Amino acid sequence: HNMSVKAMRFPPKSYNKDLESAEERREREQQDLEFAKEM
Amino acid sequence: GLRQYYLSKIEELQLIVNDKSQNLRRLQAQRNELNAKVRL
Amino acid sequence: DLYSRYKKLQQELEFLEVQEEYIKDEQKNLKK
Amino acid sequence: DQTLKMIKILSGEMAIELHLQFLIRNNNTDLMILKNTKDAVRNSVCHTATVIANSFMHCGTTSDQFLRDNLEWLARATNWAKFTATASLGVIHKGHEKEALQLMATYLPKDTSPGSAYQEGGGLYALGLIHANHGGDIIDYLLNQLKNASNDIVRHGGSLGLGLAAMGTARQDVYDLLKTNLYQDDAVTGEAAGLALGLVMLGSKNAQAIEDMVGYAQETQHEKILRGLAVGIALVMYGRMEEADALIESLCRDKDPILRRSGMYTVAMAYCGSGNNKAIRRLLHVAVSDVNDDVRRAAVESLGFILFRTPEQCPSVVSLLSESYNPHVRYGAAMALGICCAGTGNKEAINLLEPMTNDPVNYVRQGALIASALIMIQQTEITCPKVNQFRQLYSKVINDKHDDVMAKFGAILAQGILDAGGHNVTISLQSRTGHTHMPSVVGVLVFTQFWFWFPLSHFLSLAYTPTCVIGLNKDLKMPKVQYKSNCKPSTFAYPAPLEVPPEPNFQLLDNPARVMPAQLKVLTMPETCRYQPFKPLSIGGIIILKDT
Amino acid sequence: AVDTAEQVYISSLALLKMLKHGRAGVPMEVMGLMLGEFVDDYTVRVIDVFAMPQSGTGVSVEAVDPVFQAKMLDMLKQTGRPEMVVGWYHSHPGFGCWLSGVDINTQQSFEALSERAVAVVVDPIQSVKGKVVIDAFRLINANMMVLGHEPRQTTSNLGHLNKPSIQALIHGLNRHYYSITINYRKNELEQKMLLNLHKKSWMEGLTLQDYSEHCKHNESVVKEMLELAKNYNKAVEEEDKMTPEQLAIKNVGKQDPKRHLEEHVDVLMTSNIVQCLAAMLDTVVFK
Ligand SMILES: [Zn+2]
Repeated sequence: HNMSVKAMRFPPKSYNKDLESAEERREREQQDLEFAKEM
Repeated sequence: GLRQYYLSKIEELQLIVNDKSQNLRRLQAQRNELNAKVRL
Repeated sequence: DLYSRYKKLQQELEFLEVQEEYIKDEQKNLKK
Repeated sequence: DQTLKMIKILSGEMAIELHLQFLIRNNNTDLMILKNTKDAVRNSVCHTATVIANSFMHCGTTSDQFLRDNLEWLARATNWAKFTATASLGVIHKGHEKEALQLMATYLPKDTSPGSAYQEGGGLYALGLIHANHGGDIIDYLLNQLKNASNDIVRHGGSLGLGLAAMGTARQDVYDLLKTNLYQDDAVTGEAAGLALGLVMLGSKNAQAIEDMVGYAQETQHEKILRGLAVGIALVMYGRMEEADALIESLCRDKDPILRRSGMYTVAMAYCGSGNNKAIRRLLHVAVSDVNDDVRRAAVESLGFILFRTPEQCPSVVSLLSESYNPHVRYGAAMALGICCAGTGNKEAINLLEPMTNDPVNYVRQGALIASALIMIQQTEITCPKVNQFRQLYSKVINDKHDDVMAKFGAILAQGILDAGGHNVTISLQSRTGHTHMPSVVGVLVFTQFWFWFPLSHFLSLAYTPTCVIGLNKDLKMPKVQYKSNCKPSTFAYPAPLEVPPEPNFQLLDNPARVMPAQLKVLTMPETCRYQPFKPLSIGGIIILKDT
Repeated sequence: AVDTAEQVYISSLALLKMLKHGRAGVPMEVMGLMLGEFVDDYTVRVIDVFAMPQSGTGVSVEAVDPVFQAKMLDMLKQTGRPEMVVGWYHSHPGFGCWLSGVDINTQQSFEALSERAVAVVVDPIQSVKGKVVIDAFRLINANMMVLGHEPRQTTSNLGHLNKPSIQALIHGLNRHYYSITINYRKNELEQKMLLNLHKKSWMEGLTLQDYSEHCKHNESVVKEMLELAKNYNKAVEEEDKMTPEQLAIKNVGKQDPKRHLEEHVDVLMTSNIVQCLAAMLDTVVFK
């Protein structure tokens, strides 16, 4: 089992960008949220 | 004996560089996937 | 030069040694 | 002569008023930039942002038209913006004895006496700014007014200015009135005495003064008194490599996170540029372990201060830590690049700083702009193409209404950083000899702490350094040298503002002539001039140029 | 003036008082008093909190009984040490944190006595472990709002660090009051005496855990683990098939043998090894 765990460390690659949500959709969420608090 | 002596260390240190570098490249991606899980 | 070719190359063995200990620390710290 | 020799080489005023001569003869700035930043009229930080920005881009040039353009918008904000206003004048008049009292003749505390005691209070601050490392009448004139004054509304300026001028001297009497400034048990004198208390004792390791400081910083209830001393006990020890380790371990052991943070500053200052193992294990180890975010931010911002000797290694390890879970480690990571590779236009470091502004946290978006400013000063489009890629970016984030004031504060700060001194001053934590420039080191470490005091990072004029050769034949006489260069003249590129409403490589250069440190090797010696250098020309600054 | 860098130090006990009294009377906006130790223009400290009994049926912040805060103020005065009334609180049950129109009036009665009274909001229901939602506020001047003058003169990078909730932005938030950053005063002495005193098993692992039914329960997992292993002889056989994201969207109605299997393997493992070793220490220790 443990060698099938140590030998399972060769596929992990190309995990580059972990985008949280967005930037522009966060800005429009701030705009529409500011409008909803403005109402 | 500077040829047979001093050049006999560059041939050896590089072997540690090659596989410990590989272990580092394994282990930092190892952390990477988990870090993406944390932020996500 | 050849004299710097060994000292400046074990310099990155000292620089190389710390990092596996570092990811060793973050390995548990991201779990907890 | 040889009797006058110690005056010529130990006062060194023929670099002070001669680089001041280089600043009054060399000034390449803009009004249109501050007209573009004029648009944000509001009672936010923006007033202090602009009036610290023109002081950042007018260091030692004595140009009073960007301040003398108005008095209403300048004097609009109050109670600390006037403290910052009377603060900002000394960097503009830096390195000049005469125009210190006579222009501040309005700003004596007993001539006008207005309702603003900070406008008349923070003057001695600016006198300390002009005469930093110039101990004279500034000591006693900024000492006897400190014997008898009001509370910590002038005592900030006289205390910080007095320790600033008496920085690293151990005159022991400024230490005496810094003891009676220390034991006031006052949260507002904690900033006044905590920093200068280390400044006069720089590198001194007076362990009884250590005992007074860490003995006093254990029982007070306030935190600014716990914070000025936190940098002061870091500042008493400087480059010792082993001699602090009991104190480093002692501050790190205590439950106080501010004191552990101070231990991180102290191990940062005891290993300046030193790639040591004992520092890099536990200094980086804590950055894993500890639970306060402040000690983590200083814990990662120690790395460039201990590793600015080789800037090739910090982008290899701090890129690994720009993706931390917390924006504190993500923030001090970016400032760790910003203190590491700021002397060069490191393409790898700009490559790492590129997605840093994309983060949804405002202050790490800010520190991306600070490090993005420090990476590329006096670098015009040929060292790296991202300069004009970012000139549109700071304007892009400053001309928005819907951005954060804290986010754009790194941009309005980054303008005065980026266009500092008319592209005539620069940062250098490093001499050509291999020795560091310790007032630039203390100036950039103190420049980190704009967090808990905004004009605390006004202490940056000790980091602004020239890149200019100066020819000379006697004690005084200017020669008339006209040498040239050889390599690509597009390296001699200028800011050149656009102002919207066949290739010569022979750059003829006078004695007040700026030159890039990359351009120190591409020049040509004067071979046919009457003046010919006895020295092999390798460094800038001031050199002999023998009349042949 | 203030510098939006107030940094309220509080306690370790007062938060426990806030959650207990705010929790036991949950649907009503309960309240009480905050007897702290006042310090400078910058910081303020509150070490102790005593609640107030209600007025009647009805969710409100209500009024105060200065008889009750008088004698209650003099109660610990004769026994412990005097302190100063530094603030007060109420309890939104399931709301978040803001100032209501009812809250701002009784706030306005309390800032008139001392200008550095503190309006404290707790919400002990939207808290799980690393959550307390103790966003304490205090009024800002509507006079200066009519002046259009932007208040509070930021001199430190300590205020705009936390990001405000959209519900407080719907409410007063930045038109009537202001936010305050806090922390927690800890020592060594309490941390150990809670850490060593919370969940300590006494002599439990030195038992045998139902010696007839340990192996019987071990059967009682394996018996259905057989047919779950038949499901593991079922679910492998649709590989080399339609695009295993389809094998992700499709397994949302029926259980997989994989995760369910490695569950039971761990359960039988830790079930058996602990009873195995704990069975064997007693043979040596007991004769
Ligand atoms: Zn309420």
